[PDB]
Amino acid sequence: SFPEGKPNCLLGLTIVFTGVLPTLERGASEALAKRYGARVTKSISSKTSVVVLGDEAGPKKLEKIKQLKIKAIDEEGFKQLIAGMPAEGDGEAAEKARRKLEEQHNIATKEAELLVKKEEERSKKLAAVVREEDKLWTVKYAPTNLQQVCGNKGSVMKLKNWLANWENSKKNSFKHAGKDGSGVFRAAMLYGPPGIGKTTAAHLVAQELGYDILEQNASDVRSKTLLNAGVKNALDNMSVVGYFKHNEEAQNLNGKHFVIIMDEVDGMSGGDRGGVGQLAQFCRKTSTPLILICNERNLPKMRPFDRVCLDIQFRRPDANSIKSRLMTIAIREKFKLDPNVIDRLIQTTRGDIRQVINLLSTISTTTKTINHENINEISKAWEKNIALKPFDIAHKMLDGQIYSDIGSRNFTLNDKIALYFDDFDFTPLMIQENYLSTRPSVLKPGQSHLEAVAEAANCISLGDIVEKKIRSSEQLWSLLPLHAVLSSVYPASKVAGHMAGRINFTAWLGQNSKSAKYYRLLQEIHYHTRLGTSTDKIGLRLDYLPTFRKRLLDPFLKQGADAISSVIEVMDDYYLTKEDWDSIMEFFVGPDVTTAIIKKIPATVKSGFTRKYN
Amino acid sequence: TLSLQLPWVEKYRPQVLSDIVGNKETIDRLQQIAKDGNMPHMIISGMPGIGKTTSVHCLAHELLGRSYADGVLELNASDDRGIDVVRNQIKHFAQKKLHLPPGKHKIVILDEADSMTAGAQQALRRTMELYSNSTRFAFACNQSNKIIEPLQSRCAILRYSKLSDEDVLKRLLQIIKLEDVKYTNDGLEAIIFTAEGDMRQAINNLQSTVAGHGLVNADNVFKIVDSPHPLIVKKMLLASNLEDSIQILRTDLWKKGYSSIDIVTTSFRVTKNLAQVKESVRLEMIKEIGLTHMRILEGVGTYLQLASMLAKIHKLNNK
Amino acid sequence: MLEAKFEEASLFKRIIDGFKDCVQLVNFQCKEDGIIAQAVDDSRVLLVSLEIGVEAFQEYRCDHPVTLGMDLTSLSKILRCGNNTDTLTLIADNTPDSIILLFEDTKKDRIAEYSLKLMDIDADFLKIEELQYDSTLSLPSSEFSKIVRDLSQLSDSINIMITKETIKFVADGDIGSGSVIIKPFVDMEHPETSIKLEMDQPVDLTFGAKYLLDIIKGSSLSDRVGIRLSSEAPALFQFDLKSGFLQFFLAPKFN
Amino acid sequence: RSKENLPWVEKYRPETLDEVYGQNEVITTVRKFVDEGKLPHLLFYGPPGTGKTSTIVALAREIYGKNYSNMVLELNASDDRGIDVVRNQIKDFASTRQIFSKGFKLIILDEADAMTNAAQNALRRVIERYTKNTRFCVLANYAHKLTPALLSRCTRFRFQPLP
DNA sequence: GCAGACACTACGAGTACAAA
DNA sequence: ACAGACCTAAGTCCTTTGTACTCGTAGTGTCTGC
DNA sequence: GACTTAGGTCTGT
Ligand SMILES: Nc1ncnc2c1ncn2[C@@H]1O[C@H](COP(=O)(O)OP(=O)(O)OP(O)(O)=S)[C@@H](O)[C@H]1O
Ligand SMILES: Nc1ncnc2c1ncn2[C@@H]1O[C@H](COP(=O)(O)OP(=O)(O)OP(O)(O)=S)[C@@H](O)[C@H]1O
Ligand SMILES: Nc1ncnc2c1ncn2[C@@H]1O[C@H](COP(=O)(O)OP(=O)(O)OP(O)(O)=S)[C@@H](O)[C@H]1O
Ligand SMILES: [Mg+2]
Ligand SMILES: [Mg+2]
Ligand SMILES: [Mg+2]
Repeated sequence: SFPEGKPNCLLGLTIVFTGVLPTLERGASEALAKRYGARVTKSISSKTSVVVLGDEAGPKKLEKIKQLKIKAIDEEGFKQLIAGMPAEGDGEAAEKARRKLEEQHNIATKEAELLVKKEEERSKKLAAVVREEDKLWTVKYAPTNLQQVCGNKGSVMKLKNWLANWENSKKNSFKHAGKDGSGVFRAAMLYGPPGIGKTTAAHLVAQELGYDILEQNASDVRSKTLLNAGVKNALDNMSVVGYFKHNEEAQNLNGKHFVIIMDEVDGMSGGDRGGVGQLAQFCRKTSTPLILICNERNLPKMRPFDRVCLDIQFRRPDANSIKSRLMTIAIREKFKLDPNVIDRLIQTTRGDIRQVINLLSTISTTTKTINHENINEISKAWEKNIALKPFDIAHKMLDGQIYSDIGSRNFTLNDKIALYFDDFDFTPLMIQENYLSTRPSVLKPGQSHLEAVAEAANCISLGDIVEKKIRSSEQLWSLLPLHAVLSSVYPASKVAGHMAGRINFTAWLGQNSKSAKYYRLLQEIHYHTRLGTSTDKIGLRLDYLPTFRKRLLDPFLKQGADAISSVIEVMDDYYLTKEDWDSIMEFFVGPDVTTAIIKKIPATVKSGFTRKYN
Repeated sequence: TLSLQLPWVEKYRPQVLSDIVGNKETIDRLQQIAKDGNMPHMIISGMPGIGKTTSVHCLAHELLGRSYADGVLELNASDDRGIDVVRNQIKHFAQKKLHLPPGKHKIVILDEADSMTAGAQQALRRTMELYSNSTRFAFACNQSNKIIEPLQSRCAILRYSKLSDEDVLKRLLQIIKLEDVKYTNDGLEAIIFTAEGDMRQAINNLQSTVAGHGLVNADNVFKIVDSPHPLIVKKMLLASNLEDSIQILRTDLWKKGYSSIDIVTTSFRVTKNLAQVKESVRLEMIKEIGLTHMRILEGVGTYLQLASMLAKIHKLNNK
Repeated sequence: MLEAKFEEASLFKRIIDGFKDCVQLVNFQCKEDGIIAQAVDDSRVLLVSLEIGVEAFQEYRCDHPVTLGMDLTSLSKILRCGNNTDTLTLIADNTPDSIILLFEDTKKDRIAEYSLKLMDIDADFLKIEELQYDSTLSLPSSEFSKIVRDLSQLSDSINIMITKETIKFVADGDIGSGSVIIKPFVDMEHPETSIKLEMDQPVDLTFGAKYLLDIIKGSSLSDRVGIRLSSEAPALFQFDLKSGFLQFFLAPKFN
Repeated sequence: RSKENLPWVEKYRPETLDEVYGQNEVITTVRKFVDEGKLPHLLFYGPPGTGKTSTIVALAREIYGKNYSNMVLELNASDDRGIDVVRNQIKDFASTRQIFSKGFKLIILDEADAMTNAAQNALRRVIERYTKNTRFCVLANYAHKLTPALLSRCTRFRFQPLP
């Protein structure tokens, strides 16, 4: 199919594969472009050298192309483009990329030579306990200082600054925030995807700043009693191992004090009895720095930590930062790695430097050259299967490409059921919320958007029936696959297409909580009025409350401050309270909404009313 | 009688890594780690009976030599694998001192690791890293999704695949030669077909056929092992005429004793796994079988409801 | 190798029971002088040092110096197995992977060999240097245990202020507060009940309660406690043995 | 009583393998298995009242004799389907020897289709580890409830509706 | 006889439920 | 140096039930010491 | 072909 080209032929060219290509999928086109050194970006821009679109382009991206005047080609044009251009990209943009590649290779070689020198020094010391070969590639190449961490440079700088002026903030009693603003908080959290060096960064910053590190695995120790004893006693005591560790030398005054680096804080037990909420009480009073670390910060059990900590989000490092590190480890370990593969490896692993390290360690045992020939199989065997966020499930579920004839073969129906089963508590709600905000692209001939929407709504009603049968006293969970199809897959297939606006979260939860609160309030008022009123709960709201308004709020609107007594009388005729009055006035809808009216009665009448009732 | 012979599944279990037939690349990599040493943390995932426990045990034995008694720790789903075992048993085993060959390390084999509690899995995260210099953890599980992502990050992910018919035929031929069993090519082919890549089921069915009837023939194998239920379900679903499908349901399924719940569930699975039928038609037939499944689970399980389900499916196919 | 024979096995059992609820893992370095071992607490707030000399053992032989990394709870379990009057012989082979405790009774022919697997502990041999102590006190062990246990109920802090010829312990808690004051008295008729004071400089120091009950748990080792107090330095709590001691280095609260 | 004051369903319960009719294939194959001693892990799946419990009880009677109620672990999986049973009763029974006479051990799990997924995931290795001394029998009306793993370690016999 | 001291059993809150 | 310009990594974001399982807290009974 | 928010890195003025 695609003709072969000279190595790094497409170097220095920014190519965006917007259009659908008959022969190659988007991933295949990206791979065949990155094999030759091309740069692929998701946004068409001024610096975009070439846009590849055979057909089926997007109107927004098309408008961007028209405004920016970017040259465009088709798939056959791309095939012609691959072969023609010379090796290594000539053009100045190609020369810049050549210089960058050479510089990265030189840095890798220099650091590999440095590692060889360190190994020789260690061998000389040993001649004069665990052998370095026995160590894993993850630990033998662990960063020894902040200057070797990959990505999140701002995050490590912020942590270093916070821990550095923590002493000054303590002198200021934490009331003053400072220039950076991190000094107000007494504890700091590092949260992000696994394996991006949160623990490494914390250990190294605490080492450089001279404090004595105390590490506690919060998953191992999560009970309230053990947590209390251990770290409550540790929060305000000195370090004996630190006092005896050469306090006589005056360089490090922080050597006595503690930095408690708590790992796997996401593994704490939940609830008031659980220790996840108790540790916030700890951070609310600390004489030593606290560095909590968690993977899933946006987790309900972790709500109490929100306001008592400095939240620091560690993000997945971009491939460019990690290329240099992988090049040093590859030059040292005598396995050939070409840079063009590196990016996809990171995309295979989703920004987990640890798993890329282990991937290279495992694969290099047999295959000594990781190149463009075997990268596809490596990705297909080592790809991370991570449960998508509900927003991503909604995006893929309401996607036209998924339910097309060609897309169905790539993503089978079983895969759509798996997408539902990733999160079985929210996808039915997300689809219900965002099945009517999409421009459809799978409308059958003779069907409008409204017909597909109505069919989808009928299917959601049937899925709600299935869910109730699933989630009731019968507990027919064997219908869970069926609830997969009726609630999520079928309506989305009916209204599949492009996303018109944004993907909103399920509004059902908030309005359901509001309805529960209003039902509770209505129960209180109804049981207060029961001794006089011969009604049920619903009848009161339907009939009496509209009449009760005319006898409660309207006299305040019309006759004036002398209505209080009369109002009080009818109040005392049904055992109403001031809270009862405020609740009744909050039940009306549409034309009779009282929120603006209660603002327009003068404050004198309100104060007199409360005073008279009291 | 008082004593029983070993099943050929356990008697002929591979004791060296070379005997394992399928998934050649992973097995060769495990042999290279076996020779060189320094085995990283690993998670072995796949389908039942493709040699996951056997692979890890061959690797552990070959690595640890005579030190398998002390350096290797079994933990199975049959044992208590809560957070307690991580705190008390796993941590103490990993802290233990033991002098080993220069490259090899102590090995923790956690079989059926998919059933480990979330608390135990989270607690294992730091025991994995702190004591990695001395101990290397190995997990074997059917589903890799059940193991938390932080644990998945620290280990090499090896995914095993279903065994091709050729490898099953080779292993069965070897067992045939060692045990001097009389066979026919049709019987062996039927055994592979019924096994569907599950080598454990292949060996078990072969041994059962030999014991019950004495000759591995197509007739004997099909007598002792039924033809797959999903195949007759698929044939019933994809029938051209309603009467033909009704005949299949009556004779092959209802009269042979298959329960209505089984037919409906297998119909749903065959429908969702079918490829020739277009996705829209598959979804609508899935809806009809879902209605029928609800009716069956509500206590109304009869031939009439299944027949109505097939009639609806044929109406859907007939436009 | 190593072959160290105790006179009596109850001594080792009590020694291990003394400091097993504060630290879980230890390193016993067996030198020609005896068995020296320090353990840093998990909280890194207390340090335990133990020395048992050759005079303690009936027959101690060591060929090459070794360290035995051990778990205190497992050793306590093993020591609970032996009888009170048995002679416990610790025997270790070259490249030790386990220590073979050997309980034996001369009256009968009963022999009990328990092999305790050796734990691999990697920790530094932190150097210990004495300093001039502002206050050195010698008190009865049972008395001190009682004040510590009584005051620990009210609060988690124990404030020892040694004013002129006075030692007062104070605890301030959410519900109630307590104060116990001791005067120094020396009794010729019973030396054990005597209270001994040396005060170069008066001291006031607050110490954590939990570590303090962990310290008082060693009361069985010796009749008298030795408390060395300096304002900016960790406090020493010593329970003296016939050929050694159980030194506890404790860190006070910030003040 | 004298087994005469019992319902005809119970009083006419088969007591020997020769009094079970209809499933001649299964009965003959199992009889040959037990005679040659190569009895695998059995899974009798079929409709109600087709004679699975009677078949396995008569098999235990034939293999062990009259005192089969003390030397076979018969567990009603409906009454106890927890993983605790797998850890405590099933595994201790499989591991130990026999208090009455020498021989292998049989565990008859009745209505195992009610067994919880955790219990079956625990039993899928209890079955494998102690295959030297014990064998497992699984009785089922519905095979969809049972885990796929437990359906690969047991030789399957289908009980046809009675002709 | 009388009081703690671990160790077993009872109670209570949190979480996941499928398919391959 | 500084805002802009590319490019990419990320966040929007909480409902019951029936029964089994687990884990930490609270309660109980029983053994040892004085 | 989803919105806003945000980080890291370059070049130009
Ligand atoms: N940014 C990085 N640069 C270099 N090496 C890294 C980086 N991130 C992770 N590593 C490697 O991965 C190892 C483990 O890093 P960790 O700090 O433990 O990751 P993590 O973010 O704590 O993930 P967890 O433990 O699942 S929350 C380190 O010792 C390094 O070898
Ligand atoms: N690749 C293979 N080569 C040879 N025998 C095999 C192979 N795969 C399975 N077997 C046979 O099947 C038996 C069971 O193997 P296991 O590895 O224990 O199964 P598994 O793959 O671990 O799946 P489980 O046990 O259900 S989690 C072995 O003892 C062999 O007899
Ligand atoms: N094949 C048979 N031969 C003779 N009597 C039989 C046969 N099958 C069933 N019966 C009679 O029916 C009764 C019930 O048999 P069971 O074996 O208990 O039924 P089952 O096969 O276990 O089905 P279940 O209990 O619903 S799973 C027996 O006690 C006999 O009286
Ligand atoms: Mg970490
Ligand atoms: Mg297995
Ligand atoms: Mg029965």
